[PDB]
Amino acid sequence: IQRTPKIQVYSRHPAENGKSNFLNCYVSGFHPSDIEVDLLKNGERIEKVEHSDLSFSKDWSFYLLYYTEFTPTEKDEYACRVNHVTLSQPKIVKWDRDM
Amino acid sequence: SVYDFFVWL
Amino acid sequence: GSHSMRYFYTSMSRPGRGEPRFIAVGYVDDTQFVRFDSDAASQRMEPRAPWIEQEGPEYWDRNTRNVKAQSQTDRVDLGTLRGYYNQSEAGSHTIQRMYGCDVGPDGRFLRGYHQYAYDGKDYIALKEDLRSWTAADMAAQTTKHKWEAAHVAEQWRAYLEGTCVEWLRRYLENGKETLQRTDAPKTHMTHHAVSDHEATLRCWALSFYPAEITLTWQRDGEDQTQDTELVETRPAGDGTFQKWVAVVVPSGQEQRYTCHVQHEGLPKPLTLKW
Repeated sequence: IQRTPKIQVYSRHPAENGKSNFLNCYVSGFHPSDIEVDLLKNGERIEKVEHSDLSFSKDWSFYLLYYTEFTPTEKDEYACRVNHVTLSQPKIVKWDRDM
Repeated sequence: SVYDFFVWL
Repeated sequence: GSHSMRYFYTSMSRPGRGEPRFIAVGYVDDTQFVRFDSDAASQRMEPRAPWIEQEGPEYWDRNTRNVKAQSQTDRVDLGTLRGYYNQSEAGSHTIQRMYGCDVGPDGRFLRGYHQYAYDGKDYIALKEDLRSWTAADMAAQTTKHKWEAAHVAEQWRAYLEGTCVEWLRRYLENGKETLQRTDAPKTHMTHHAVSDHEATLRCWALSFYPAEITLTWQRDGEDQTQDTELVETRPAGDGTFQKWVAVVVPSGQEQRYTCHVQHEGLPKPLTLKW
């Protein structure tokens, strides 16, 4: 079987401009485990993104947290790009500090 | 601590 | 209260690109505490929570050797499964194994678990009595008869009722300042203008542990579900969790709405008003 990833993009702490934070992209519910996840800043790949160790849920589907420290501003746009075998094209989810 | 015996399918 | 320990093993074949990748992670409740990655340079089981760091070299050698051996026997099992399902050697496949134990507040054995999956589908599992197996198809039924004849269930039961429980108690005691603590959620509300006629109230729960939580809306005391959105609980990345629930309301009626937060870390549930 194949399962498409759920995606949430969010900050570790509530955003405040100029204040140091972490940008998170949480992908879950996917199978198989091969997945491409990039964090974008103003439309360009962010260099050094770490991730949690691969684990899985009760239904055997996988989950991973990708993250990087960042300093959010009024105008800088962030997003998470995810591609997976279940996807015809990469899914891009914008970061919204409200969510 | 993980299990430590040998069993194959 | 009650507690669990779980290990999750994953092997992923990659024909033409070397040996399969093996990963192991271990959890106590909602806290990850070890990891092994066959692709990593260390080739060691590694600490992922501070309270496990106090274990000596014997612990780390043994755990490393054991999961290393698993990565190796997994490669044999992958070959066996490929034969069972008449699959070519060109495709990539996955095996997953989950096992562990639950104890109650008194630290005594409650139940044990051991389940196995191939390509995301159930293959074989130990029944809850830890004395027999359930197989998902005839390939797995072949494994079942083999493991029955070899009394494999007895080996698992000895581990799950003995070793697994004994280590879980030790971890709970050593990591008690965190594992046996609750972090109550830090809650707040935001308000967002949807249109001129409507607005969104969003009720937040942040920095909480364990992950279990319930967020609901009421309107003049009546439970509300229509026009609500509840996101899946997500990791903050620091060991704690986050969640929010939102509701769309007619502008001017914000005051009718209350957000209710239930969590183990709260002596009584919270009620938030805008």
